[PDB]
Amino acid sequence: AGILFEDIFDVKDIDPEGKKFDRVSRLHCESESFKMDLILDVNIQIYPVDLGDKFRLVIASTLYEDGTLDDGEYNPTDDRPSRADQFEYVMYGKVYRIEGDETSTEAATRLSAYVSYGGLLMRLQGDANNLHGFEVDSRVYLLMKKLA
Amino acid sequence: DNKKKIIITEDGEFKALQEWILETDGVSLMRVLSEKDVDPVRTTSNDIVEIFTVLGIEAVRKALERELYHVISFDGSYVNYRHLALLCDTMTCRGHLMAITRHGVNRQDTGPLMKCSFEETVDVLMEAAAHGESDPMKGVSENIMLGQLAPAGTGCFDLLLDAEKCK
Amino acid sequence: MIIPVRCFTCGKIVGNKWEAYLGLLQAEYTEGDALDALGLKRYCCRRMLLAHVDLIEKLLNYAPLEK
Amino acid sequence: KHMVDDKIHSRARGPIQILNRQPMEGRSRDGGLRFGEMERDCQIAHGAAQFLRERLFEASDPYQVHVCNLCGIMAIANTRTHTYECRGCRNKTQISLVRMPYACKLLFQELMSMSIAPRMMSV
Amino acid sequence: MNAPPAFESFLLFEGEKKITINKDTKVPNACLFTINKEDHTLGNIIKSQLLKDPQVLFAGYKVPHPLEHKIIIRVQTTPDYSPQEAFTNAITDLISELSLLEERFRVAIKDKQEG
Amino acid sequence: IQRRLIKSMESVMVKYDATVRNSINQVVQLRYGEDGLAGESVEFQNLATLKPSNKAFEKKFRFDYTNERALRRTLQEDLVKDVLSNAHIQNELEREFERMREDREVLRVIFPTGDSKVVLPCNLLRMIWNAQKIFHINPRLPSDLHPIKVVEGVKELSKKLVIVNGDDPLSRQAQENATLLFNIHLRSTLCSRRMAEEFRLSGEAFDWLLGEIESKFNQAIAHPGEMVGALAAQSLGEPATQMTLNAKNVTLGVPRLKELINISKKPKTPSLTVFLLGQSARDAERAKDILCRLE
Amino acid sequence: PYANQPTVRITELTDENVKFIIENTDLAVANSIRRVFIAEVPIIAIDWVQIDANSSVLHDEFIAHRLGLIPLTSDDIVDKLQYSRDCTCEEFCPECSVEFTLDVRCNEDQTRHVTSRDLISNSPRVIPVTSRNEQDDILIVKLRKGQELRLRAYAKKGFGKEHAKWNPTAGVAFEYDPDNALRHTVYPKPEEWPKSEYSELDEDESQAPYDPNGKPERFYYNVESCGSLRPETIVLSALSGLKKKLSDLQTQLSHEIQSD
Amino acid sequence: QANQKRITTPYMTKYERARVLGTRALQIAMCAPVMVELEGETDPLLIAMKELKARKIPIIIRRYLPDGSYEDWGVDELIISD
Amino acid sequence: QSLETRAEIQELAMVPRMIVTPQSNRPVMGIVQDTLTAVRKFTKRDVFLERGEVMNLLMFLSTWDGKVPQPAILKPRPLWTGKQIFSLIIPGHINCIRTHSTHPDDEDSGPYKHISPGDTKVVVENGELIMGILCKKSLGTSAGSLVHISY
Amino acid sequence: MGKRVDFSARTVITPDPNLSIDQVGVPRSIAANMTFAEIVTPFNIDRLQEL
Ligand SMILES: [Zn+2]
Ligand SMILES: [Zn+2]
Ligand SMILES: [Zn+2]
Repeated sequence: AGILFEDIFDVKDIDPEGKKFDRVSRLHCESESFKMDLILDVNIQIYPVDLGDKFRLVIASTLYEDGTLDDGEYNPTDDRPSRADQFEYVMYGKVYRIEGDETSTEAATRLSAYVSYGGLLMRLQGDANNLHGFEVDSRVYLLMKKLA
Repeated sequence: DNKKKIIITEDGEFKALQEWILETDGVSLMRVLSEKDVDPVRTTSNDIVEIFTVLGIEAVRKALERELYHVISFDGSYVNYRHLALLCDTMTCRGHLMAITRHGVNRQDTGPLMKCSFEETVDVLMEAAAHGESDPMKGVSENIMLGQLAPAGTGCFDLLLDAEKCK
Repeated sequence: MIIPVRCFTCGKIVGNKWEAYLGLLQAEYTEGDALDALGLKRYCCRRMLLAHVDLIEKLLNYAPLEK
Repeated sequence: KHMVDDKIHSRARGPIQILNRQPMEGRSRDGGLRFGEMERDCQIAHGAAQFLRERLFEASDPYQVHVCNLCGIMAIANTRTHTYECRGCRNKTQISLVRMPYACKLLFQELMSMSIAPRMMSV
Repeated sequence: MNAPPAFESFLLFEGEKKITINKDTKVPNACLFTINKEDHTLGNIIKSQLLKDPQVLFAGYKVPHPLEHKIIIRVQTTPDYSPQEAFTNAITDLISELSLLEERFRVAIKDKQEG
Repeated sequence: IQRRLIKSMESVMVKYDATVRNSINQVVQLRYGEDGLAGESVEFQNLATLKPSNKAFEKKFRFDYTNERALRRTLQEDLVKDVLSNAHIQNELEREFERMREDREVLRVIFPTGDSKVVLPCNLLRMIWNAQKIFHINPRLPSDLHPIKVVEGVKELSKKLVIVNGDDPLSRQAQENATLLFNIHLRSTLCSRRMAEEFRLSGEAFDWLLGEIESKFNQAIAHPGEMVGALAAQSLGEPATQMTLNAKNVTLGVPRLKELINISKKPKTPSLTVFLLGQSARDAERAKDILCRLE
Repeated sequence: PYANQPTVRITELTDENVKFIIENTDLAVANSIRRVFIAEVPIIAIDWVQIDANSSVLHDEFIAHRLGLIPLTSDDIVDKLQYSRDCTCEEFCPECSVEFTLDVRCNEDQTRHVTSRDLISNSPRVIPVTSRNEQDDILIVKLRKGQELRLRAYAKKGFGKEHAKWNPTAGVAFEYDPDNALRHTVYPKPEEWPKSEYSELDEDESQAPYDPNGKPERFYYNVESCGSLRPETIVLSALSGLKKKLSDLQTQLSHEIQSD
Repeated sequence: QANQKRITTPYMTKYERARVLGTRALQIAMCAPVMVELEGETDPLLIAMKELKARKIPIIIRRYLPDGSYEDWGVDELIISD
Repeated sequence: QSLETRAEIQELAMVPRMIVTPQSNRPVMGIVQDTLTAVRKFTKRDVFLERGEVMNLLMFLSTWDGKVPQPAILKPRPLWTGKQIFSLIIPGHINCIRTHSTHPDDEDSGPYKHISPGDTKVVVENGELIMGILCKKSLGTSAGSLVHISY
Repeated sequence: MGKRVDFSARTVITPDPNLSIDQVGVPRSIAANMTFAEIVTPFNIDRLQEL
């Protein structure tokens, strides 16, 4: 499939530290199916998000419905079936950090994957079982859709 | 912390002890050092001449490096240490405090032409004439005056044609 | 020394407005109302008429070189 | 008043001063720009010895003198008849050609005016 | 002293080509059009018209130096298309747009003067 | 002041025997900057073994070859078995830690104030980061780098970084001194433990890192023919043009710089900094007693 | 992949300016039209002066520069005249130039205003705008008794790229998105800014709600004429000139493509 | 001095590179034979840099030591960094 | 006036060879007034460039491989970020950590150390500006800046 | 130690964002006044004859 992670999140706070940027807003959200915290930077100018909203987030390694790698190059004249068709807000970034609660001897029970979508930062932290698809310096997509 | 007493605790950490220090308006380093309850190891002065007279040439070398560093860095600036070290070695390599003046620079065996370039052109050349001094043309000033390639940078070596490799 | 022909900024002609401007000023117009009467609505052309110093009138106080 | 057209200036082998055969001073004199002591120090720091020699010897006042290999004093050369002789040493065979700045020749002559003997010894 | 004549911005020098096409080797199906004695007036419209072509992948222009009087327009198209063909179609479309705009402005002026 | 400095240092130059000498051929420095390195290539770094405590130093730099499961997390299976079974390797690592502890004491006497900021040729942390990204090092997986390979490679690297050339004992000691601080930084940065649980480099990454360190160090060496004297005069006179002309009042800026470079027998504000020995250093009454005995 | 279908709506047409709106066109097309109004709409202007006598207090270049900036009616003649580059004649001819003569002498005691009315042309169609059959005449120079100005000018065809004297506009107001809906501007305090004359907002509303899917359309123009051309002639000549620039570019493009 | 043991650096200094390139460029400009192949190069500096990259400059650098001796290094024997 | 002096200047005194000064082992030239105010504004988190703007800017990259990068935002509308274009400007695969001048001092202690609320804490990895607002501290003449690490 | 030199020029400096850091924008009059003595070879015989 090419999907590293999928869950439904609920916006629990927007800009706790205050609005830092005008067109960008930080959402602190939590899901229900996996109990994962999410910090996400979104361009609220084009995709406004209100407190208490509920959305489906899908971290993917590729947009093509069939398992097929991406070249990281912009190809607007691409007629393949892309899973971005099923979502409203889509970003493209790279994983730049994976933290955990590991010790010198024990493995990590909880992980924390950090992604940067051209400067818009995301932190998806929760159980390490749900974050095996994430590897540092790896390109991913956001694929986020609002639901009622 | 630059004037506090930095010790190493028994655990191995650096600890800055907050202790009394005295700052005088004159200098008698010779006497103050030899006083009871005065530290004869860290007590110093900013008068480099007294440091030279009391502690010697390497002590004044180090102290002069410290004072020049203090002058340079007080405005937050930073200069690579090799430049201060080279300046301080120039002033102390001959066993005495060589001022950067005619009284220190034109009193070393640098050659009359290098000296006339700096200061006291006529006095220097006249002294060299009276004493028959010979300039070996080792410095850059002497070669520059004679229009010759200074032994500096691209002039510090010679090039030869390689007859066996032109084939 | 003399009223410019065009406004330096837009290029509107102001050369034909200096005499009318002075005539309006002696007609007890304020400088703003005078500039409004001449149709100078952009503050660049108002700058041109309002800041002009007619030095040519002083240069014409000297007799020419030839009679 | 400071318009660029009254400041722009360039030189390439123009007139030279009479005393020291170096470029004149000023735009009005079609003079050359001064490569001063600080420029010399900068190029010494750069290590550019040939550029330094070009600026301070070859682009300013190249000159040649003939020196007696014995007394090191500037000899009398006659290149048309090829007769070189030092009146001091009374020799006419051990003379050498030396390429020096004209200002340095002028300096050495002004020192000889002061009874100083700057002897350019080529050995 | 150093002022170029004002016509040098508009007039071609003898033996100087109005437009030169050079293949861009970095990516396939890309070209550089170096147009002499033009400026942002044509560059901007040609670029923006080329951006309306879905077969154009890249369309940009630059005036490399304001004191110089040329523009460079880089055009990359899809493999089935050509940057020269894209540039030609962009100019054709701009010409047709301007012809239509001129006719409609004539009609609007006629209406305004008449009633 | 600038002209005076220049005329005083103008002919000091790095010679082809790597000594810094003046026109008279007298020796001003046996190696430029005491390390024979040019000032363009060096950069700010941190000595990692200077400030930490003995416990922290032990915990961060002593390779722990007893914890089987920790090694299992850091190293691959064959490396874990070789490290746990072999005693030659364990003695090699033990002597590595002893050598780092000796280096720690040497740094402690070099920097009596706990300032780990140092200026050294090669930015080893940046090179390690470069190796991590060039070879796509996964910090979460066990590494295939043998700690004995780290020890041996660092030792060979140290042998290849030569500022003073010669097999004679005097050249050996001068070589030891020229690269002492850098070799301490290198042994404390390329430590086997740090390379196992902090950087987690692979064998390929470590070999590339060793080569990169060697090449950049050889590039940082001063070039014979550098007019370091004119360069130093300029480096000290250029900042003088910005610093100002105008508890206690102390002369600073260009006036103090002048007083220093042209040896003044009558400084403007001559002063001492008297430091106290015993309880006088702590209490104020005895400090006042010494003050009265001085003033 | 094809052209726009722009529409036009002229909201004011006088002898002094034309105020119109172009809709359904790209911002680049609108700004190139705006630029051509200023820089590539040819007109006639004095570009050659021969001073036979000037006893006035302004030197010769002052008078020449001042004559160059007098607008000359260029409406139907500018299309017919050729550039002196293209004319196959000598320095001048009636096919590429228009001759003016000026000959004034202050004999009387009051100051004589040498104005644009004194510029006498050989061509009746190309005359100073103020001299056309109110607004006074442009003042060339004031003369004192005994001062005299006699010169002979030639006017040429050119556009504003070469010199601002060939610029036919006295201001080109250009605007789009009067309510900041595209947010191409970002007002720190939108309430502090006055409303555009083309705004359609109630006074409580400072700027329009942001339009994420919006593009610049509906460009508003106010082309004021210096006098040489009628404002609508400026706009029509601008469109024709831009179209001929593109046509020449396409011709040269075809030669370059076929030569490869 | 024993050529079997040369104490100077095995690297070409920046000043050695500068002067060798300038010297060889002047030699090429004065119609000296070129040691490398040439595609279309006509600038002597470019030809000299190509010869240095190819390690085919027929020049020997005589590095003088402070004691007065010297060491002769072929341009091909030195390590070219830049 | 000679090939030898020309080679001397070209190999010793050329400006790129002069970027780092031996005086203080740091760059001597950096990014300056308009380019520095603008790069600060450009690398803010809420700078989004459209396709035509991005192509306009890529026309002015000399060291561009001709590949348009995948925009940071694909939907509802393709938008590139200023960091995404500066990543194309940044050369090689250099790695650099800096901090914007407005970086709060108590942020590196608490949470959000690696996800900065203020977009401070510059991080360049593999020659991509992963995060942070560039300023004097990142592009000026100080030690360890991007221009220094690039050199 | 310092002297006047030939093949030098001086004028006011001006910004130019479109030059690289290692470039200097020179007027055509300074460049027409200043000259570089280029040696003739079969490599440059034609170009130098053109000049
Ligand atoms: Zn105006
Ligand atoms: Zn003799
Ligand atoms: Zn004609």
